[PDB]
Amino acid sequence: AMKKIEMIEISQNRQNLTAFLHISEIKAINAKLADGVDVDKKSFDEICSIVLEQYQAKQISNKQASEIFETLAKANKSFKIEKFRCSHGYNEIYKYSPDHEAYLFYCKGGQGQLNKLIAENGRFM
Repeated sequence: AMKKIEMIEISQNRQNLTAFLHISEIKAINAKLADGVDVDKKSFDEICSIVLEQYQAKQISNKQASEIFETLAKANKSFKIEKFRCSHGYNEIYKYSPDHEAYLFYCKGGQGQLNKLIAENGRFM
């Protein structure tokens, strides 16, 4: 019983992996999918797309989609790098620097400034 917001977050915060699903997991997901769908030689983004579309139209159950997304979250542990981070106790916003592989102080502000920066520059690298 995972919410669709959590399914979408799993689909959005992880890198698009290929050949990341052991055949065990691909047949287990195929058993939990509609229309003969076969997840194999399919990317992480493609599988998440398939499952979310199959879930919006009530083709698969919430428990099934949630189990599939749990298997996907277990398989794909390659998270995207967030472009910004915010420390709410210090009211500071940091920006990831590829040239330092670290988060550097960027500006002052809280969640509102963070969301404005995300809308203007993107959430991920």
